[PDB]
Amino acid sequence: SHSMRYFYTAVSRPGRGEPRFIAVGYVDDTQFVQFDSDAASPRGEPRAPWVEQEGPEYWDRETQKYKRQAQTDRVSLRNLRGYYNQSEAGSHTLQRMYGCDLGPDGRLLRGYNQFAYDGKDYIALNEDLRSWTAADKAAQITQRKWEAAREAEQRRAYLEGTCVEWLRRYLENGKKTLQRAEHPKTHVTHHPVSDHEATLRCWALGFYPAEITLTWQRDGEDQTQDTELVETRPAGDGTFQKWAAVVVPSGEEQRYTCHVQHEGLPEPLTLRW
Amino acid sequence: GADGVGKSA
Amino acid sequence: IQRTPKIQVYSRHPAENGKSNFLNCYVSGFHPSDIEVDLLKNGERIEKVEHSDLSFSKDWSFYLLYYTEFTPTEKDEYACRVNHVTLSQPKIVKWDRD
Repeated sequence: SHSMRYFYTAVSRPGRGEPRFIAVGYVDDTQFVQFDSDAASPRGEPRAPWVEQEGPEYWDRETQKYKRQAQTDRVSLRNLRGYYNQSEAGSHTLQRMYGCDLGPDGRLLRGYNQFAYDGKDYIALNEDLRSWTAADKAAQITQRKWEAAREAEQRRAYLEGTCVEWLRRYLENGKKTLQRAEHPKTHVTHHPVSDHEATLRCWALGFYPAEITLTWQRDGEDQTQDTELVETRPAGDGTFQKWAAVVVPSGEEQRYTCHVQHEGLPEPLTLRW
Repeated sequence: GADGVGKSA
Repeated sequence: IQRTPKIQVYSRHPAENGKSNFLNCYVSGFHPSDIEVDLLKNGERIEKVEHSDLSFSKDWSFYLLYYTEFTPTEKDEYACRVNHVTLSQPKIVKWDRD
């Protein structure tokens, strides 16, 4: 299963010019496009080789869409500040995430189109792609505005038609990076806490996609209460890293096992110091 | 390919 | 409203002395998005550092990768210095190869 997801960020900055609009687009965990309204000559920019060889008409159209979206978000930020009776001096953020999930059959599983204001849910398109859920009164104003405009019909058209077509085209053109799984290379490290304790750290390096599970077991039972788990992090090369760590008594290291689960692994993976 | 633009909030 | 960054400083590959690598500062789970990140070498700010494009997670919190070409040595210390509206003074996270 695969997804194409766009992430838009608009940020006001009173007294310091017009709001800045930023967009990034992803297929699964791989970014392919960026736009920044504050750049010298703002244009849609490739971030992946499988869209770099799209023609000039493609890139000109993306660029024009982002430019229009930035303008639209400027008006949205102003309207929202009014709905909430917020003061002129504050900086505010409007975020939009939209896209399409493809099921294992290659068919549309879920389209989504949802918004946040100041980091908090504002309005979202329901899974039926026909109706809206507003999170507060202010958002009810947008809901009636969009219901009157038949906005949802336009978003549905994109989500069921155009969104899937793009994603299927990218999956094919970028199959060498998009349709692959790099399994994690795994190792345990050992760090004396003292003379009586030591940290055991289980590492997963260089995997793709980002989804993974690391778990620490002792003689069989999971070590939920005592596991320190960092968030999965980008290596910088298109792969990801994660670690899981436990503090164990000195001399009892051998009783602990680290369990790694990932799409790319050929078999169950067990590690032990 | 991004969505085309609709109405302001 | 207002979430503190989580900060990890690490290399792209396991650090071996004298071979080229990349030093990373990943900042995640923060809001609002205005944030200052520097990479440091022996306390001094590194100049040509690059960063990823602002994106956010399912929970709307932002994340950014800052990174630079470097060659670790035995003698050099590295770190990441972050300021954000949720921090009362800049936070410095040392690079520890593990």
